[PDB]
Amino acid sequence: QDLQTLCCTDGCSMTDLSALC
Amino acid sequence: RAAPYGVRLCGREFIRAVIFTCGGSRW
Repeated sequence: QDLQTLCCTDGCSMTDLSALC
Repeated sequence: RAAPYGVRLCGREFIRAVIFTCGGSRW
């Protein structure tokens, strides 16, 4: 999504990443 | 995309950054 998918295209915040882990 | 700041992360680099933020949970 915006966190994973859009991270490579636009960018994801490190804080957001915490949700995945 | 909750926080204003954003960094380009792809593949393993993306996953590593997640774990980096996680604090080295188990990766």
